[PDB]
Amino acid sequence: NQICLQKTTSTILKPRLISYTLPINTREGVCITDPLLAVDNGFFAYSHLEKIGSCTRGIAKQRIIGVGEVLDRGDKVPSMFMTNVWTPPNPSTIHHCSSTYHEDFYYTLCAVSHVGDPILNSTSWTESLSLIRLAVRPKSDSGDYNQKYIAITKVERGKYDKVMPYGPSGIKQGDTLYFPAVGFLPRTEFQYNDSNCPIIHCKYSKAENCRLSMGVNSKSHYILRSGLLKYNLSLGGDIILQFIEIADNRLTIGSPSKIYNSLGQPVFYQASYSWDTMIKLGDVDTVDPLRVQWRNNSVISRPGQSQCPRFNVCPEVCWEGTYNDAFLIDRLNWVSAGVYLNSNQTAENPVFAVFKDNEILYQVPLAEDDTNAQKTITDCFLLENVIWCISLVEIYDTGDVIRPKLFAVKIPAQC
Amino acid sequence: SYVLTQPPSVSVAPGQTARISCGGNNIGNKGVHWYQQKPGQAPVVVVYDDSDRPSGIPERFSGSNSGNTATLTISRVEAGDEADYYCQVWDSSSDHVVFGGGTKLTVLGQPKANPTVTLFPPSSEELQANKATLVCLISDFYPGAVTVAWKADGSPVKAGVETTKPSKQSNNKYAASSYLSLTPEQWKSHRSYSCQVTHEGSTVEKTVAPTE
Amino acid sequence: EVQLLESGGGLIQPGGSLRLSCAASGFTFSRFTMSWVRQPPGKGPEWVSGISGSGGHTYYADSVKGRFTISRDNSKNTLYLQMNSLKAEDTAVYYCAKDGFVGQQLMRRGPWWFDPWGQGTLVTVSSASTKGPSVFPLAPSSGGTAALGCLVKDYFPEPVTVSWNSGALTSGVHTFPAVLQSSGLYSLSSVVTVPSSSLGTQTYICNVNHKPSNTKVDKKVEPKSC
Ligand SMILES: *[C@@H]1O[C@H](CO)[C@@H](O)[C@H](O)[C@H]1NC(C)=O
Ligand SMILES: *[C@@H]1O[C@H](CO)[C@@H](O)[C@H](O)[C@H]1NC(C)=O
Ligand SMILES: *[C@@H]1O[C@H](CO)[C@@H](O)[C@H](O)[C@H]1NC(C)=O
Ligand SMILES: *[C@@H]1O[C@H](CO)[C@@H](O)[C@H](O)[C@H]1NC(C)=O
Ligand SMILES: [Cl-]
Ligand SMILES: [Zn+2]
Repeated sequence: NQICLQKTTSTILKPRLISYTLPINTREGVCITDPLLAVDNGFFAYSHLEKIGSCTRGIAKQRIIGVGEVLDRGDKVPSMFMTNVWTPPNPSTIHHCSSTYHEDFYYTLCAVSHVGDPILNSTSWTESLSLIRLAVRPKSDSGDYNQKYIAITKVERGKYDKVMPYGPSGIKQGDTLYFPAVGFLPRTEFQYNDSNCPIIHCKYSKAENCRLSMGVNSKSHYILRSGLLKYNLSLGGDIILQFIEIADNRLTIGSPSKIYNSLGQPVFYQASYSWDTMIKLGDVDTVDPLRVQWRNNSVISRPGQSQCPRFNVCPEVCWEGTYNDAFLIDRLNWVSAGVYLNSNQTAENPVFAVFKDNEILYQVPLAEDDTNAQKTITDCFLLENVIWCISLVEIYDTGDVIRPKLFAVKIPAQC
Repeated sequence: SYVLTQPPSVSVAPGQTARISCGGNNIGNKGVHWYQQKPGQAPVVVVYDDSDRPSGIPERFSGSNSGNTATLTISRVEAGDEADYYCQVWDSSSDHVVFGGGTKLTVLGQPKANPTVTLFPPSSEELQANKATLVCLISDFYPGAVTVAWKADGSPVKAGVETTKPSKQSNNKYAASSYLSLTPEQWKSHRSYSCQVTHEGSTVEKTVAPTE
Repeated sequence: EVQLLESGGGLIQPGGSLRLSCAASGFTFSRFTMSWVRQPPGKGPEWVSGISGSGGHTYYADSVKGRFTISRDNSKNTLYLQMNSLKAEDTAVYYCAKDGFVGQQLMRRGPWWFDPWGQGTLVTVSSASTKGPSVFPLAPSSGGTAALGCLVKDYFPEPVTVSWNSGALTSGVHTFPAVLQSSGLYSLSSVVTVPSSSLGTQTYICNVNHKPSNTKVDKKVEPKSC
């Protein structure tokens, strides 16, 4: 665990394209969307949605959930080699999948909906959850070992009407799985004190802005609160799903999140989907109840719109932003690696960066200044004894399929 | 700072289908919007986010964006569609809203009509006030666009020229005027002055001489 | 329906200051980003400045930064533009413009577009003071017709009015729209096409009236003697 700890404008990062080993075929009017990436213990999980036509309004063609091994492909660069792919029969009904690795399998928790994205149709969505277990090293003659699908029926939600997985990847603790999740709570039941919304140095802010922006709109029936979905494998019997709400310290609207293992401890990231646009990440103080020691990070934010653009800090009623997580690679110096979008109000210009709380040590663009890019997911790991990070980046091809790309970036030990 | 480039003029006949261009470097990396501006009115959005159509806008107005050029094609074009069309994007390298120069869409409800040109030299009263103004009057041309070039003898002059925008006359044809402002010494220093009006590829020329 | 009503335009010398207002109705004013878009005469529109619904963020074009201020009173549903140290190139029609997007999206392909626009308010930055015209004759000497006229030169502001023989002559009269010169003064000509037969038997006088300066000039247009 040696990395360069000195800032430099030199380009010491050499990103490698590693999408060659994944089944992301390119065609005329095929769009690949809703991606997922997880990397754990030399294995990985991946998913996307193949659409025909519009990337946002198009018809669903195929959803894939696949796992496999991350291996040195032959030139000391890691790459993802799929071993086990599952395909659901109705690809338009599967939403918000989240993968967690545990003892030889990847557990992907998905939402089932026939009304579209539950976030954008909260009241019409009838809560329906399921789980698909994929073995990272398949066996012949094994029955349900390679693939197992289970519908979830025992759900403990607490005070929330509905719960749902909400993020790319989760973490295991012993034999209990934890998934990034969100609880739908009606506004009427939401306990929040206006005096707590920090407008002190915000001349144009109003006390009500925090409470209003906990839903996708001010008059939304529900507010969204992020949290965890808990599944204890040692219990057995009929599976029980348990929602754990996140603590109210630095509370923002429920947004896609990630809880992950780094150097032996759980770390959390939450997408900034409203007015608090500085990156939200940090070590988990307690898993249950869920409390995060958010970093006071002053250098990384996310693109928004005109009401809460990049670097906005003062409370407004806005539902804007992108998911751009970061991965802690050094807890002693609290250094992280991730891709951010270098644009104030549009999703473009992706830049892979290694940074502390108040300083970007080094970084490198992943495309041209103008290239469109939305979601990015970064997971880091050891390959032999070398530190690598793998970054999934949604990228738009001006010429052509608009699809995710995969980059491997080696983190230098020296400067 | 980002630059949007549009063709200055586009012509069709009534009910013909027209195509207007908005060019920018890698303009597929940006969301393009289109506005229509009829004379004497404020602009009106007809396309937003490359291809989306605002409610209240006829379906014949369609937008698309690819590579280095966005296109606003209008089918079943009509005399009401004669307006200026502007494309517009957001430049995230400058945090600026950028407009194109505009495209005059002309649909011709009239056969081509060449302008009548009359050239007036400076009068003696104005000359006695130590001033000199050449008056070139352009009338009865359709469609309503001309280009005026002045010449001192056979040599071009481009300073001291002011030309008006065309205005529609009461007979639905157009009129314009151009003024060449000269000092008395540069009026007398040449043998002849000419105003050349070019309308639809053809040029009409009128000449005046300082020596009466 | 959504209405945007601009006011405050007028005439001002370079280096002066004007304040524009825009009255908004038909929508919740504080939830939308508002902008000023200007159009110089004979050119396309140019984005000047914008402001978020709360006013927490203000945005300016480089050509305008440091001189103009965008602000907004949400209790009055009013958008403002304080233009200071005005230059001649600021002369234009200034529009109120409302962000046209409504809905819930996390990101927008085009985060700034306008629907609708106001009808605009005109701003003229000019050094021109009120001046009466100098009226010069355009002597006649094309078929069987002659062209004679009057040159109404270096006047400000518009309009002027031209008649021939105290309104007795209306046929064949063509009064051309004025040109705006470097100086900021206007010039126009009016020409009558007459039979050359009538040059020796009918008199032609143009009547030029410029009410702003209370100027009335009558000019007899006679054939020159070469
Ligand atoms: C949202 O749910 C409603 C059910 O009342 C229905 O219109 C449809 O399933 C959904 N609409 C959209 C636009 O997704
Ligand atoms: C999971 O269940 C077992 C009982 O089989 C219990 O001993 C253990 O503490 C539980 N773990 C969690 C995290 O709840
Ligand atoms: C961030 O700052 C707050 C307020 O000073 C503090 O309570 C919190 O512990 C800080 N977080 C870290 C990780 O230092
Ligand atoms: C983005 O916003 C910051 C302030 O939040 C500003 O300093 C920067 O210039 C903006 N970027 C662009 C390209 O205008
Ligand atoms: Cl509204
Ligand atoms: Zn000369």
